[PDB]
Amino acid sequence: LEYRLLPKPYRFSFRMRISEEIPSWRVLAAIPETLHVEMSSEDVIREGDTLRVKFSLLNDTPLSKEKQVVLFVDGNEYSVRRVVIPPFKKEELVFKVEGLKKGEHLIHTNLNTRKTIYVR
Amino acid sequence: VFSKLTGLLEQILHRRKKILKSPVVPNFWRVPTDNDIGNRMPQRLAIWKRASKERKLFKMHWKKEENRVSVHSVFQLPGNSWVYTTYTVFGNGDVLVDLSLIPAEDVPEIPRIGFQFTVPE
Amino acid sequence: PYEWENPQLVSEGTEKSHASFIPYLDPFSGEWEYPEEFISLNGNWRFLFAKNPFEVPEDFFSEKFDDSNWDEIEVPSNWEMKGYGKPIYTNVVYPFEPNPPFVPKDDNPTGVYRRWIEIPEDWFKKEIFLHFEGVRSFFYLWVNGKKIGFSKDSCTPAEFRLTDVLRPGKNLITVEVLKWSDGSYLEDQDMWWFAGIYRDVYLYALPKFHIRDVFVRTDLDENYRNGKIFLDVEMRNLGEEEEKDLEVTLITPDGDEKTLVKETVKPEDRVLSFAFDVKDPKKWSAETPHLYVLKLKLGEDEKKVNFGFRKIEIKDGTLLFNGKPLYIKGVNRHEFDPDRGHAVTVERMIQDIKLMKQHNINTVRTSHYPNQTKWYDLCDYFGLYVIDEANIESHGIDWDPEVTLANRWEWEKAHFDRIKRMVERDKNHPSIIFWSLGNEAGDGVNFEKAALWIKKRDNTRLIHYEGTTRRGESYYVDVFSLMYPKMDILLEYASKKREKPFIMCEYAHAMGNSVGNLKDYWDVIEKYPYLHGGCIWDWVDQGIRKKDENGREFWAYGGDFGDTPNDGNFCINGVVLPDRTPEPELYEVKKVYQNVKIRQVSKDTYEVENRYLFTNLEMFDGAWKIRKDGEVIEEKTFKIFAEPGEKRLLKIPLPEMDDSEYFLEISFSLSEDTPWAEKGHVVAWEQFLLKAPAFEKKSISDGVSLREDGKHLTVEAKDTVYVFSKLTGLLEQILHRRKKILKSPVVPNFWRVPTDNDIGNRMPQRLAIWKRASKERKLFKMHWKKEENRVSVHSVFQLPGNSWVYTTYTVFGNGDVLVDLSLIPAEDVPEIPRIGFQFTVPEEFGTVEWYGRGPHETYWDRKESGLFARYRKAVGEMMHRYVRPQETGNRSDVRWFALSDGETKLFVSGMPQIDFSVWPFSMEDLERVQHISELPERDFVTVNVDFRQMGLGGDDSWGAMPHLEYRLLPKPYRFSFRMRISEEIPSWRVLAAIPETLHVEMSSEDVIREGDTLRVKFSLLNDTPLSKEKQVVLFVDGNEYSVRRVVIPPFKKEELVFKVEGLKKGEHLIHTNLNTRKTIYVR
Amino acid sequence: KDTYEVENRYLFTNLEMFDGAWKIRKDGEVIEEKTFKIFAEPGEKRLLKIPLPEMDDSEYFLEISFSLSEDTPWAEKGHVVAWEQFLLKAPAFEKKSISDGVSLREDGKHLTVEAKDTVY
Amino acid sequence: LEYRLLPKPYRFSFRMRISEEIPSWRVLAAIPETLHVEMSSEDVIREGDTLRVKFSLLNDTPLSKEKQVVLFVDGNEYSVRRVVIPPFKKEELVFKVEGLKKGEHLIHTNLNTRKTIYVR
Ligand SMILES: [Mg+2]
Repeated sequence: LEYRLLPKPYRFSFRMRISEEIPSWRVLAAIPETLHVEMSSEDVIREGDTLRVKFSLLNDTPLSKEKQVVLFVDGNEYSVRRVVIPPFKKEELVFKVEGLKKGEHLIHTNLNTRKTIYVR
Repeated sequence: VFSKLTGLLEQILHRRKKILKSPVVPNFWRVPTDNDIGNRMPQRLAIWKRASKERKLFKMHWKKEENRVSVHSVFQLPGNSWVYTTYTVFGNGDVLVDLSLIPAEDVPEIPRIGFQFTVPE
Repeated sequence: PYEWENPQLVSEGTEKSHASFIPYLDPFSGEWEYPEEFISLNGNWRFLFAKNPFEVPEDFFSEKFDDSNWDEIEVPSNWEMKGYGKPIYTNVVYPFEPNPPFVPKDDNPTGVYRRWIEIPEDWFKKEIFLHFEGVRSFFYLWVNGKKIGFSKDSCTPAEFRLTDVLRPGKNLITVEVLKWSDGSYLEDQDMWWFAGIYRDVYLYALPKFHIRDVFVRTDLDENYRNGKIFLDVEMRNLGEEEEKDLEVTLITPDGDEKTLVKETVKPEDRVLSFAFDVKDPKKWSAETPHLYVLKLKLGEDEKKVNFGFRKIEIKDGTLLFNGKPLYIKGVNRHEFDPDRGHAVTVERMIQDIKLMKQHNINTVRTSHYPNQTKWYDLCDYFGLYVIDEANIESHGIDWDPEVTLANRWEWEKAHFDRIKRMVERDKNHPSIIFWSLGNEAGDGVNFEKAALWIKKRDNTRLIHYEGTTRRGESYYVDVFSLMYPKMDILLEYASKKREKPFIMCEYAHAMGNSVGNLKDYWDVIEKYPYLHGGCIWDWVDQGIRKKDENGREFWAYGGDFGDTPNDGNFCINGVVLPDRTPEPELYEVKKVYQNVKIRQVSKDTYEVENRYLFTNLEMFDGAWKIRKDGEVIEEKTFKIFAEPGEKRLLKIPLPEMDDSEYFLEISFSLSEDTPWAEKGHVVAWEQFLLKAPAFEKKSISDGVSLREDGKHLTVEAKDTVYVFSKLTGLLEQILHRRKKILKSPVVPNFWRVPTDNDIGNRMPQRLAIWKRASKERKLFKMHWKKEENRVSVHSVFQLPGNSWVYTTYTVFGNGDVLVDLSLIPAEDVPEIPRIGFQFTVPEEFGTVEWYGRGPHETYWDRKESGLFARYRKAVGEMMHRYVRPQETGNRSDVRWFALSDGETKLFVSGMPQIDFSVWPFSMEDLERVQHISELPERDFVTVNVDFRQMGLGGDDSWGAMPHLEYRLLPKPYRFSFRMRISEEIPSWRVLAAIPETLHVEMSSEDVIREGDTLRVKFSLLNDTPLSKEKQVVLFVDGNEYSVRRVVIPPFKKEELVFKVEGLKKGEHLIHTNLNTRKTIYVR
Repeated sequence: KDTYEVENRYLFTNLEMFDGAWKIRKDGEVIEEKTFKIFAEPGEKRLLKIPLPEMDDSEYFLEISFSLSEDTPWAEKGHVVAWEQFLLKAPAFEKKSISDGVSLREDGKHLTVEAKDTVY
Repeated sequence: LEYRLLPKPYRFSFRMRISEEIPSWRVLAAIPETLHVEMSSEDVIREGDTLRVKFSLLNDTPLSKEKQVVLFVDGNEYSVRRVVIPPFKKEELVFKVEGLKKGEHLIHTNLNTRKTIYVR
């Protein structure tokens, strides 16, 4: 198993130069490296219901990104998704949160996105 | 030199001198070993051989910046898998070459991921 | 081996495929142009017709041969339509034994054509070519006795260089034409089998050195502002030594001229490729068909091509046209005319396009072969999007991977040649947005390879083949296409991220009276992502004009030419009749395809949405109308500025309104003439109710008399006598001033004459019991009850399937009669086709008026195109002649209708509405006859008054049902209406007053033990003369606990039991919505 | 990146009353300013197309603002009533191989580290 | 909640330079950026039992790393941990896998560590 390419998203890059000498393999051209991100949900819900947290990830940069989107609730790691965004492409995700009791609850990621959610 | 009609990098001239003898093409296949023949790999993974030779160009665009130009080519493949290819050329004559591959929900395992091309002997 | 049995051999001696140059269409004048050096070969040819190839006279191709005694035939034509042989219609099965590549040698209709022609002397310093536009299905060519070669594909041209074998003065052209060939196995379309030289022929000459082919493409920038032009020119030398001058001149839509290229070129075979820039060009669309012109001249060789700047792409699954989301509002069209067959004229082609645009259609699919070059030109010029489709269909050969001709090596080069000869011929037309690989011809390597070739050749257009996408996703197409998918499928598609847009290449099968639930498709397409439209099946019924024994014309279908085997009327799938006469169902298309949407914010305030892609609403003349009880009382013009996408508000001042019923209509029409329609043509409209009416009820003080005898009850009121039968419990006769009004009794009626959709889903078998129950019935009981001002006559009737039906007639002093019907179906009966009465009046009654939807026939699932208004027609024009007679004529949502014999009026109002239809023949007549001609003469008119009739359906016509929400499921149903026989038309808003309350008793155990169950009994008596329909709600402690639906017929008690569960210790309030209350204790 | 949707949320004011301006900032300093007007009735949404320059490895940021065309009883011509900013392009980060050395001297109470003309 | 520092691990770095001129904020000194990893488990187990996958992560680099360690089973995302490794420090993790049936199974991570596991 541990030597087989199972059918999931995959990315891959390399640099090529055609020149009279051999350039330093450690040096590369600088490029931007950040994704644009938006989070969005129902700011509220009824005890028992389900919270739907939507995430848009835009990749304006010239390379394939491979990211692990982690959702935290009240500081504790609740869920994670693996994404592969190709260049000049947006990707949308939905997470489903279950079991929130009455009172306010902190929804945040590992992509600098945060939001207080009320439970009537 | 890129082709609008095949969305492939076709030719590289270096001081008016041809470096390619055939385009740079995504390549998913490998020549079956004795082990591969024994476990019917050529039958089971046939769709990846076809996807190494044929591909539809869905879309193709470019974007210039002061110091670089990006050439994107979106390609659907036998078995209905998508493959994205992005070339960035920089002022200093470097080219970055990226490939994403998004397989279709019902395709079997992949022999190989990578590019293939031919140069003079 | 014979050349006409060998699939690997596709032709011989034919020139390579190239773009169309002849005939040219001049966009500025709209006239057809030809080359100077040009000889037509249209007209009379000596013709010989044989049963097979081996019954042809020997040496028939030789000059010396004597043909003086031969028949003369006109070219172009299909020889079935001239007399020779018979036409054959088959759907899927081949008309010969299927064993590819073999065809019969005993039965294979053959046609030889001879013709002498005069070539001028000055032609031979030039190269001479003989051009067939289309032949079916195979032919050989001889010139001056010598064999030149042969060709196989029925719907792409054939071209032969002759310069060597053709002499000055008189030359002989001899053509043998076989009906069936190996080539036939890929031409198994659902259509007629014909044969013969059925498109033009002609000679032309070109210089030794000449332009062989031209490929012009266009790109647009990211803003869709500036353009580029990409020009391929291919030159061909045939013995020219001297250098020649090449000039390429652009001509704008305005008329301005620019030289792009002027250079000298040494004579050689080469392909020259140019790229030009063009600032702010005028972009081609179906709304705005702006054409440019390329003028090319090499020495004395001159050619012209029409192109338009326009870009088709997919962004994130979405289908864009010049940067805007595109919706394919499309139809499938067979090149077919009733008198000529496939040999269709330019005049008829112009008639078709204008009719399409006039009915808001924007796309045509050439089902299922390339058309005459002139079709695509006219789509360029008038403005229609085109799906061009190669001449490949092998339905009759199984699609199993081993069997299918798509996966056989020996059929490879055939598949390839048919696709390549379409692309190369049409590549320059801006109207063509999608290439289609074929139709119902399986899936395999043979289509895969040909597809990939297209995309490397032409990157500017999207590929489409349903054959592959029906088995799931397919890499080598750009568009996901299914035939007649159900809604669920569309909604499933839309539910997940998709890279490819969804298009229905065939949907809403229009066979007979059909095209149901159209709006319901488009409500889903416009709402959900990745759905971009489709093409209706189809445009024109393939009926052949024929004459019967008496000599009265009828439209002929399968098995009307002793042709066996045949698939009958399965070729009659149109929205127009063969002569282009619209079928009512076209008026629903127009309404659902319209490009303006109007929404009611408030009674006065309306929101207009502009759904065109490239047109401002400022181009259209706005009008609104108000109608009082159906007549106009106010009209006012207006203009509204709205860009593509925008919503704008429209304020309408309303008048003070009396107790009448008011309806607002808002329309848009053409400000000035266009090439396709006149000033005042309507392109969109929408209606809205402003105020419902106030209904009067009048206490009647006048009396009614009653006389019983053995076999008849007789009820006199004013000057109208009603006669009931004690023995058949039916209203038999109405005398009005001693004048008979009925020609047959008033009978309950549950049936309708089966449509093509109904036959397809076995309705006649499944629902047989309702047909029997329309003819037979037992009278169980029958009583009457007089009152001072009225008499009621009740008749209880059991029916086949064991269903009960109650009928109550109340006659009032003022000569009104109320007519009620309850129907209680039996626990194990299937769905009901129709609920309503039927009766016959004399034919004298020849003119009908009505306030409802009109003017044309509407049904439960096809009535959005019905405008509410008053209408007047003769009885003869209250039906529609369907090629196979069927259910027809229904009017929906009618307030009132009146029949008139001049003096006497038979008036019928609803309570508050009915559906009706009038015929000049019996239901039995209409079910019997299969052709329009056979519809008999009758001295009476059948009248149908109906609560409702089940939807038409037509999602397909081989199993699909009407949608659940247009089907009468077996539950209790009631229905009433008022009838009056008087010299004038009375006010439909006024009715006789009657009591309207039920008697009710509730009863239970005043107490019970915790855990037990409370049983609450309800008796409901109906003493009144009408059917009641009530919702009995049980409340406990103020909260809604349960509800029952009841239908009480007149003079009947109904008993109900409710079961209450879970009552805890203590007292509990039980009450209804019928003023019944009771405290219940729980020990 | 080049296309922006403006929404007018004034009850009784057309956006034609205001002077539009857009500015592009390279690593904080500006490099391109343009003025524009936009017709939009209360409620309306209108598109705004901004041609972008070719951009080097720097960090680019757009700013779109509306101001007063002429003086008002409560403020002077040019006063800014509304603005919004957007990231156009992230920057490319350089990493440089350092070849030069660093000395170190330990004593009882101190570690001393020398590099160029700075002691830590 | 979405503007509070809740008690979990956190890292944070910056560059400083004392010089006569202001240097380019985009240019930094290059450093190694990889972790050393080892994965280990019972090469097998009985149906019903619990597999215990151990992961060591050594940080020999001069900056604190923040990593999302993801465990895959048969190519599907099973579990994820968030770690913060300070410089010159090894961290140990244990994952518990439950509900492996009879037959061979592929355990792998997003750190280039794989292993076939058997289930008697
Ligand atoms: Mg029809």
